[PDB]
Amino acid sequence: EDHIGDRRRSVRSLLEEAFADEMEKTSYDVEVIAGPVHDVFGDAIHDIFQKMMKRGQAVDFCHWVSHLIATEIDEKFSEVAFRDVQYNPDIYVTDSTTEAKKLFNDKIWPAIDKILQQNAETCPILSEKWSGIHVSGDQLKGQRHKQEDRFLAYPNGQYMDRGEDPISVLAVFDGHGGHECSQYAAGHLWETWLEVRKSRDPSDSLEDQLRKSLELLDERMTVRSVKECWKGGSTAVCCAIDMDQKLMALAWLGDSPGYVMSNIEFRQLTRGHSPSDEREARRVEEAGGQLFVIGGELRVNGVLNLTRALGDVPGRPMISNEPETCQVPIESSDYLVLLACDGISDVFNERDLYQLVEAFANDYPVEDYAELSRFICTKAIEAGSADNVSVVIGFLRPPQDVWKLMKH
Ligand SMILES: [Mg+2]
Ligand SMILES: [Mg+2]
Repeated sequence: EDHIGDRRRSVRSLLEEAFADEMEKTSYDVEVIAGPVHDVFGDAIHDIFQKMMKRGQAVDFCHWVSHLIATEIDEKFSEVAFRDVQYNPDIYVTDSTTEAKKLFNDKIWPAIDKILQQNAETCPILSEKWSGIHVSGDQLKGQRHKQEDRFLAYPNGQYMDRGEDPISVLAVFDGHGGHECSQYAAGHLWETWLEVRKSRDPSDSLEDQLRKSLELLDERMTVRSVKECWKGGSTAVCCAIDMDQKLMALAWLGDSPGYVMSNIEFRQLTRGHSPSDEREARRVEEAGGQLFVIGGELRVNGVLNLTRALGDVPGRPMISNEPETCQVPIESSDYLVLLACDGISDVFNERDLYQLVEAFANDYPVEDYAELSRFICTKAIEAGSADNVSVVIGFLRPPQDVWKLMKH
């Protein structure tokens, strides 16, 4: 109503588009290793999310609907309530999770099918209204064999667990040596974030809460990484935005950057954990590592061009898992936050990014704002980036304000 783009649309409208092929089959009368129990639900949500993004929906709807679908499957089809299992550091059960994972795959359409059979008059889910800041998120594989980046863009808790928490959380995770760590981070950050929010002391700043959620995420990831012998790791850059308090926190491990765009420029908020940074080099040396130039750049023990990461258990202590953080007041002249992987910053500097937003806002109408992140990814590949590329954007001021700002 007073909304723009897909935020104008009803749940039914969005589902019927996403599952148009399945509805058509119905109309034609067609009958259309093992992880731990404590990870099943979040694992399922991430798998559903990836499938929903392939069906062409906006990232925020994909987050919301993935939790809905997983919840519906868990309630209607699963013997075990995986959504109610709490992580316990001394418990790790793998009993029948293989069957469970298959269930969360097979029952996606059945879950949605049953919802679409109902009427909004007696089905509350169909009346959902969309809250929170506007976001944009997407990625491209680029000149790579696998997509090892993951990302999150939650306007607030409505899109995580369909609850009431008002804080937005955005993230990008750039995996190396596999996608297991970045996939895990994407599957479970919402869980550790909401756990921290629920248990927070009054003395915990937003910055502390965000840091704690990443510490807890790495703790859970570490257990599974060791049990399954994962070899790789992931960067993280995460942002929590509290619009009421006019505060934004960032936490990062590695070289995926975060920026704020004001009326005049993009400004980088993160400080890359690369061996060329004298501070990081000292941390590596103190941890017993060495820095060698192998190929064209400085690498820790000749392998990693990063000094901090999620996962990388085999690389500890030379590679640190300690997040760096900051907290920044949000001023009235701050327009958007943008998080990306290094695939973007390899080719674009701050001025390039500003000019890309400027170009998009002059070439496309505001109703297409959700496509801005994909635009930047596509432009990065055109500019010769040779990596996976991912971008998430949070609109601190509404898309209308950004378009007004940029209009020639
Ligand atoms: Mg990578
Ligand atoms: Mg990368």
